[PDB]
Amino acid sequence: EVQLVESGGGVVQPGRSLRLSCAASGFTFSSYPMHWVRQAPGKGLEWVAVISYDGSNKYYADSVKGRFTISRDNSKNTLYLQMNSLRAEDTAVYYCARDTEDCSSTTCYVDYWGQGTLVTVSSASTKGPSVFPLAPSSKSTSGGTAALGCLVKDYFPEPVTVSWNSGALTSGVHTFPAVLQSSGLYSLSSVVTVPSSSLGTQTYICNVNHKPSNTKVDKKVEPKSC
Amino acid sequence: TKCTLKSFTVEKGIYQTSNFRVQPTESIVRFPNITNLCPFGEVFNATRF
Ligand SMILES: *[C@@H]1O[C@H](CO)[C@@H](O[C@@H]2O[C@H](CO)[C@@H](O)[C@H](O)[C@H]2NC(C)=O)[C@H](O)[C@H]1NC(C)=O
Repeated sequence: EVQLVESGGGVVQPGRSLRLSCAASGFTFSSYPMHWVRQAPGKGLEWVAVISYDGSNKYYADSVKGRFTISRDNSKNTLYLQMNSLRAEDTAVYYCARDTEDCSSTTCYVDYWGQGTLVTVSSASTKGPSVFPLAPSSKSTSGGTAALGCLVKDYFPEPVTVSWNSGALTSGVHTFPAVLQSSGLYSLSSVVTVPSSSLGTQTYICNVNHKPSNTKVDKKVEPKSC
Repeated sequence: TKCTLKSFTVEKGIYQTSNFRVQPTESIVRFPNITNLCPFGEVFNATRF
């Protein structure tokens, strides 16, 4: 019954050094080893480091040498990770985790995961998405169900929100993972199903809230002259 | 000879005083050309003893 709240995070530029601090609650902090476990988008789990129950011994990962240091402020129930000189590959959710002192040595398998931040590695501006329609107005001739949608091109970081007519359409709501532009710019298309005989019955509005910059821009999706 | 016989005068004869030995002019070492260091890291410094 453990809750972990992680401070720090956000977009970071490569070559900068900062730190996270994870406050723990629901147990005795100064008698449990801590772990950092990377959860990379589309990769999975990657162990990072471990700090002893008293913080006596510190172990770091292989490809992390020269990058990170990890300390542990037992007073306010926090684990500190000072990361330095980040690279563009280091974007992930880095879950802090509490061990169980069960194995014969002072390290063992882990049980409790805390919801880490999303330190975002990029050397570029945070660009807000521009909302674009998707209604061919001549190619939706599928009769019963034709997919028409919305474009969310140029959004960074990835937190994003798509609702169709304020959520009026719920079946076939395809929200897709980012379709990354070759210049590393995020984009995705989110679509819904329409009977082409009822194209203009309900005016479609694609509402996106871009959490990083709070880009709150909406755009119509209507059968055009095209 | 005087120091061997402990006298300042010696009498006609042959006396054996010391030992002759040729001396080493050089020091050589021959070891195998093994090159890899030894895995002491994963014996002394390991988690599970
Ligand atoms: C594992 O054990 C070895 C001893 O076999 C230790 O060697 C350390 O190497 C680093 C780098 O030079 C230095 O901290 C010291 O030379 C050694 N540490 C000491 C004396 O505390 C070391 O504990 C471990 N080896 C490595 C590479 O971490």
